Amino acid sequence: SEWYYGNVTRHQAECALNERGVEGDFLIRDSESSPSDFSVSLKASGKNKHFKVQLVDNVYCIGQRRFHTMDELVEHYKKAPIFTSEHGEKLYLVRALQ
Amino acid sequence: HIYDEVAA
Repeated sequence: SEWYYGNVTRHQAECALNERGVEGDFLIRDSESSPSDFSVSLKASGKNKHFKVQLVDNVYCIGQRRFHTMDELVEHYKKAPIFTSEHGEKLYLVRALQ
Repeated sequence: HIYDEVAA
């Protein structure tokens, strides 16, 4: 669970990603927007990205995809893009922020 | 806070 940073805020995540991260580095943190949920924060060129993960009945929901555990979700997005740009750029989770 | 759209 090297990627789980706990209750770090969105701002703290932005700073940490920019100070210590390279593109593809990411963290999972508690959501500041809803109590039992999470955010995936990803270092990306120009502007970092934040994705919602909603925990419902022990299932981790992101977009229209569902995962048994946060680990499964994270591993999925190392192998399938978590974001795709208009110019064909596919962004993947690569590594927990160090 | 605004969140980014996850890729399908």
